Amino acid sequence: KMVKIYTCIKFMDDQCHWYQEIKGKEVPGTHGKCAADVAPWIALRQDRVDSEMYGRSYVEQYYGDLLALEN
Amino acid sequence: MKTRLTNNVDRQSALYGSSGGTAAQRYEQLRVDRNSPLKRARDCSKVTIPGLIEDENYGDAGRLDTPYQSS
Amino acid sequence: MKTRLTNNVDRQSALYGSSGGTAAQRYEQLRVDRNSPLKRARDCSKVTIPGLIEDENYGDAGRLDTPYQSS
Repeated sequence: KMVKIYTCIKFMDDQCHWYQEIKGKEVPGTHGKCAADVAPWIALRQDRVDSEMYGRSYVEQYYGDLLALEN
Repeated sequence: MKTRLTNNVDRQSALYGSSGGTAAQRYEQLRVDRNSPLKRARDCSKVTIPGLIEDENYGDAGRLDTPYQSS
Repeated sequence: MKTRLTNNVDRQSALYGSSGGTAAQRYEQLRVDRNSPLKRARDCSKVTIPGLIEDENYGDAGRLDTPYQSS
């Protein structure tokens, strides 16, 4: 049997913040703080497509040709 | 035991509590918008590499298919 | 927080007021002229690279199409 464990991230005043919680109450000693320029978390995306919360994979470009060749 | 998934380089004392909802509620709220890109990535993976990104019920006892092209 | 999208090298005091309308009105007036070249650029992007220039409602949860040539 497993138990779910979550993590939260908040970005403000160029100072990222995080903490760990399980079953609705925070785990003691898991707090942290550092400047945004030295953040430990990095988000990436393949093709920078503006106004999108998630990017597009490169292979999506040739998905159609892949399917046609397969068939 | 000692839940140490985060480094103790920037650890600090408790600075935020539960002022408004829980991380589980926010996760459940954002998964609705996260849905579609996961489906796109899963389909692309299935057409290129059968078992890279997996469905939630194709783990310990899931079977993967094979394509008819290796490009 | 601190809205700094402009550099702090030539910042000065308030020299220009609201002498005639707001920039939003000018933008709305000029968008009519700006319309057509946007359409031309959008169609050229669509025929050359499907997701480079996008419509205002094909972002977070939009799907693009793939051409039948890669020249």
